[PDB]
Amino acid sequence: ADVAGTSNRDFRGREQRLFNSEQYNYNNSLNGEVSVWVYAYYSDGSVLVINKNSQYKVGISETFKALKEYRKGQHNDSYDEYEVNQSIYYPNGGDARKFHSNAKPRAIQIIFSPSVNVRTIKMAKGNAVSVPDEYLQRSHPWEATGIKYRKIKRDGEIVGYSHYFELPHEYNSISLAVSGVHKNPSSYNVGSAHNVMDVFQSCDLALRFCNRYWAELELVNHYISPNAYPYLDINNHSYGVALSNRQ
Amino acid sequence: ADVAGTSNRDFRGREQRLFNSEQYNYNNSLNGEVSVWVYAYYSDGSVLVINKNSQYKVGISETFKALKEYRKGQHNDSYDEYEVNQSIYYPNGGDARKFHSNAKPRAIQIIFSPSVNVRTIKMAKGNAVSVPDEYLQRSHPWEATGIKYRKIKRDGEIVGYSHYFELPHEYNSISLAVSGVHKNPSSYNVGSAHNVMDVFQSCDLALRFCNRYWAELELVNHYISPNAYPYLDINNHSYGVALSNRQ
Amino acid sequence: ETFKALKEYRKGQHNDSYDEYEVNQSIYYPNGGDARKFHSNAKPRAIQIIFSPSVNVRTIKM
Amino acid sequence: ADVAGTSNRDFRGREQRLFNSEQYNYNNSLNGEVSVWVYAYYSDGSVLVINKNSQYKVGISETFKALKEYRKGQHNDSYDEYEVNQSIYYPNGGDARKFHSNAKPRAIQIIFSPSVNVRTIKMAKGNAVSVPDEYLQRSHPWEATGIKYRKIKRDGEIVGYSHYFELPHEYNSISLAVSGVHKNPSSYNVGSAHNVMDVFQSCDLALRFCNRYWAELELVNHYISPNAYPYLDINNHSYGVALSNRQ
Ligand SMILES: Nc1nc2c(ncn2[C@@H]2O[C@H](COP(=O)(O)OP(=O)(O)OP(=O)(O)O)[C@@H](O)[C@H]2O)c(=O)[nH]1
Ligand SMILES: Nc1nc2c(ncn2[C@@H]2O[C@H](COP(=O)(O)OP(=O)(O)OP(=O)(O)O)[C@@H](O)[C@H]2O)c(=O)[nH]1
Ligand SMILES: Nc1nc2c(ncn2[C@@H]2O[C@H](COP(=O)(O)OP(=O)(O)OP(=O)(O)O)[C@@H](O)[C@H]2O)c(=O)[nH]1
Ligand SMILES: Nc1ncnc2c1ncn2[C@@H]1O[C@H](COP(=O)(O)OP(=O)(O)OP(=O)(O)O)[C@@H](O)[C@H]1O
Ligand SMILES: Nc1ncnc2c1ncn2[C@@H]1O[C@H](COP(=O)(O)OP(=O)(O)OP(=O)(O)O)[C@@H](O)[C@H]1O
Ligand SMILES: Nc1ncnc2c1ncn2[C@@H]1O[C@H](COP(=O)(O)OP(=O)(O)OP(=O)(O)O)[C@@H](O)[C@H]1O
Ligand SMILES: Nc1ccn([C@@H]2O[C@H](COP(=O)(O)OP(=O)(O)OP(=O)(O)O)[C@@H](O)[C@H]2O)c(=O)n1
Ligand SMILES: Nc1ccn([C@@H]2O[C@H](COP(=O)(O)OP(=O)(O)OP(=O)(O)O)[C@@H](O)[C@H]2O)c(=O)n1
Ligand SMILES: Nc1ccn([C@@H]2O[C@H](COP(=O)(O)OP(=O)(O)OP(=O)(O)O)[C@@H](O)[C@H]2O)c(=O)n1
Ligand SMILES: Nc1ccn([C@@H]2O[C@H](COP(=O)(O)OP(=O)(O)OP(=O)(O)O)[C@@H](O)[C@H]2O)c(=O)n1
Ligand SMILES: [Cl-]
Ligand SMILES: [Cl-]
Ligand SMILES: [Cl-]
Ligand SMILES: [Mg+2]
Ligand SMILES: [Mg+2]
Ligand SMILES: [Mg+2]
Ligand SMILES: [Mg+2]
Repeated sequence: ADVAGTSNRDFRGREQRLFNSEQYNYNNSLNGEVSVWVYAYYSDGSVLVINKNSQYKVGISETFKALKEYRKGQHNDSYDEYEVNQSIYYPNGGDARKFHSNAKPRAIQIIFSPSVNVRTIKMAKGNAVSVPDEYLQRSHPWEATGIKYRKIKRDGEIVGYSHYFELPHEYNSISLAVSGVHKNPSSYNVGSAHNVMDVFQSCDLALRFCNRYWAELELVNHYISPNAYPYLDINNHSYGVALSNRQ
Repeated sequence: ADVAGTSNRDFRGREQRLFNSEQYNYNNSLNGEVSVWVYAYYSDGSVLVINKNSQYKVGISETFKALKEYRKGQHNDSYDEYEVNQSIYYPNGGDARKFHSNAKPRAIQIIFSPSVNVRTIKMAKGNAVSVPDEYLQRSHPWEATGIKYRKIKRDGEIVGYSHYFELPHEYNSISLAVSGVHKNPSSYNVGSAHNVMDVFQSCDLALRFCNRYWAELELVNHYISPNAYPYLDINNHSYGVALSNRQ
Repeated sequence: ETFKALKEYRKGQHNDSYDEYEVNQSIYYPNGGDARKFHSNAKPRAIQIIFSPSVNVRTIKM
Repeated sequence: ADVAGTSNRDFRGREQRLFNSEQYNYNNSLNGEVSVWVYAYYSDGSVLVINKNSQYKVGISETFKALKEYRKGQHNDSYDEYEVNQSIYYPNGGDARKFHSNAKPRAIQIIFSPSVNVRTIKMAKGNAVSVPDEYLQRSHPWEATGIKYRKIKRDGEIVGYSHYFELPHEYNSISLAVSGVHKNPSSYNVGSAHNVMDVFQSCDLALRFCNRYWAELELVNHYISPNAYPYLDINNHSYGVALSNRQ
């Protein structure tokens, strides 16, 4: 046989490159996943991730309360935190024993898979009582925020998209939903009558994951990296695996 | 009057047969329910059922964590079980005090009502971090598993469909979503423009039920049987009520 | 060892100690107890008996 | 065939009688069990049974403390009861908050199986510090109490032997060991050199049982009766199953 790495008959090499390219491109086919992640960062360094993975479209929607830090199996000031919520829902509405709940997110990062079409991204960033823009009557139910998404790149390939906003002020008390649609460069509408029931089934088949990791280090090591997910850390370092035409 | 059970003028008998046939056939009309049940069996003999009942289509989606046994009002090693989850999400990722959580399901049974079309059944059986097939990039978001569904029969009538798989190995750690579409032998597409908003409303109107029963006996006696639901027990015994052309 | 002594006991952790009294009553006589579980996960799933190579196997009794 | 219950060819009847006679006589063979039960009766009506079943010989030995009522999974005044014990071991030796512990047995019944030889029965009924007769130096380590054992009879057959003594006074604070030897009408000594190691093995093979039942009713119903054990209740009623030459 020919010697490795020296000729056009390195079939092991050709197959390796195809294996990777096939994965990149499968993800972008209409048969592929589109995935969204919401990372809620807490002052103690821990991070709640909520991930949803589905065909065609995908999204996450959380209440103010659901985005607050919850330490499984530990004390959470659960009564005081009911009282905190009452004062967040209406000023001077509760009887809490703290000015600022350290369970409130300090920041949110939203990441989409590279199979999303960024122009389809929509965000409903509501107030603490789940209203998008001050009052329902004048609320558009979303903002199209794709222009703000940065490309997470590795080796020159787009491995994901990130929108990050800090919530560092006392008044940054939010509810949050986000949504993106899978790339579809074709003129086959996946929600036209021929395939619409499959999109309805995709709503039932969407897989959800949620967990609080103790530190960004741990998220990078045990959540992002093992699963070949895209990420951007606090030091603006990009994580992910470039696959297209790559060995 | 004619004597009962002796002539074609037993109207009480005719009405009884129609009453039953009407129910079988109503369920199969597009006005009818389609229902799915996920049974998660635990080593202590208890069983979590999640049921969803809706028009047109129906499905259930649960995280790894949500399928774990939770004993309401009793101790659940809640801190250790956070640690268990960390080691299930990534090997050697947690600091638990047990090798195997007895809260992990030992088996799953998926049952559909007889109004499902088995060829529409789709399952997303993911890993513990809610990925269908090892990595998102190469994951088809579902498998069409209808061929594996057994018919639950009573008196010769199909009263439901069952797919059962055990999770007896240490590595059987799953997330799970399943979906089926209601029978529609017509060429009226329920999700075409004339009726699509009704299917969107059906997503909001789907009724959910979940509860942990202490034993299969108790599930059969107090969940399955009172509600005329189909079931298949560990001894391969079929439960349900035959209705078509029956008194 | 008794039935009870072979059951799992987690030193320094919770063991459903009251419910497990009730489990034992139903194991000693069917329908004899008032437990909140069908199967106690504290029951052994298997037993291995090992002897040293200095045993005479023909003397083994169980 | 001959008609049942009318002739000497009722083989079903002959076999039934042999089946029963074989059990009575097997128990009395040297291959058979000898069994002892100690019942400790508490003021709340509950009863601790300790049973031991072995070949050749059998016995039970318990400390003062081990004979005290212990309610599994409930509160037992465990600290105060340490203090009670200190005052029982030496007068005015402890700092308890009660004059009389209701955990002290009110009575003891000792029962042997009908395979015991009553003349071999020996009892060490010690004081609270496990001394048989006031001081070790002058203590015989047992008393041969067989003469006091009453026969528990059913249908004229000896189904067991009972010695019962109440402990109704404040000073009845005891330690207790009892022992009996299996019938051996032969001149083959089971502890002579030919079989002595088998008796040593019988010491390891003796099976023990202990449990606190809530009432004498419950002991009769769920302990004594299901297992064909002999008993004598507070109303002097005999329980057991006659087997010799019986259908
Ligand atoms: N400035 C301000 N914003 C409020 C207040 N209450 C709610 N908000 C919301 O805060 C959102 C903007 O959040 P931020 O960007 O963290 O506040 P900012 O004033 O821009 O401060 P910087 O981002 O740090 O420059 C707006 O969309 C408002 O709807 C308030 O009392 N003052
Ligand atoms: N065999 C194996 N399967 C794994 C492992 N990790 C995850 N799995 C998943 O296990 C799934 C199959 O589960 P099982 O059917 O219970 O395993 P099995 O090897 O077929 O064992 P049996 O079903 O009892 O014959 C596969 O789809 C794998 O994706 C692993 O380390 N070994
Ligand atoms: N009488 C008496 N017996 C004691 C005392 N201390 C220990 N004992 C033991 O109590 C045992 C006898 O118990 P009982 O039969 O309940 O006492 P009793 O005086 O015979 O009273 P009755 O049996 O009700 O007639 C004796 O063997 C003594 O060793 C004590 O202070 N007085
Ligand atoms: N919508 C898209 N989805 C996936 N890949 C894309 C998309 N658009 C361009 N690419 C490819 O991704 C790689 C990077 O292109 P891109 O335009 O992001 O890089 P750039 O010009 O260096 O940076 P930027 O546009 O962010 O300033 C190229 O191979 C490009 O063909
Ligand atoms: N998709 C269906 N939905 C409901 N009923 C059906 C369907 N297909 C067939 N039936 C009816 O159900 C009854 C049983 O038919 P079926 O083919 O399941 O039984 P079978 O041939 O004895 O068993 P099997 O096909 O499982 O080997 C018949 O009345 C049949 O007409
Ligand atoms: N040591 C023994 N073991 C077993 N059975 C015996 C023993 N001695 C006698 N028996 C038998 O038990 C039955 C009852 O005999 P037993 O002498 O106990 O009754 P009794 O004379 O009516 O009453 P008691 O001797 O208690 O005043 C008879 O069949 C007798 O042969
Ligand atoms: N504004 C507040 C806050 C707390 N408490 C009291 O604080 C007690 C315990 O604190 P809690 O808020 O419940 O937190 P933890 O018990 O410490 O932690 P967790 O409840 O999450 O286990 C509660 O009984 C509650 O009555 C109160 O009276 N008023
Ligand atoms: N790997 C572990 C597991 C448990 N614990 C400690 O175990 C204590 C109590 O056990 P827990 O896991 O919380 O279970 P339970 O309290 O018995 O039951 P539950 O919390 O569900 O009421 C907790 O305070 C926790 O700190 C720990 O330190 N490390
Ligand atoms: N069949 C049962 C089982 C439990 N309980 C109640 O459950 C409470 C606490 O559960 P327990 O069985 O005692 O287990 P744990 O306290 O969680 O753990 P452990 O007692 O071993 O520390 C007890 O007070 C008991 O009264 C009950 O009433 N009936
Ligand atoms: N003579 C005594 C008796 C009891 N106590 C105190 O009583 C408290 C609780 O009573 P306890 O004797 O321990 O019984 P319970 O806790 O009610 O039941 P248990 O310990 O068996 O669970 C203990 O902390 C112990 O310090 C004491 O100081 N002095
Ligand atoms: Cl495609
Ligand atoms: Cl219809
Ligand atoms: Cl013999
Ligand atoms: Mg706890
Ligand atoms: Mg609290
Ligand atoms: Mg307890
Ligand atoms: Mg105590």
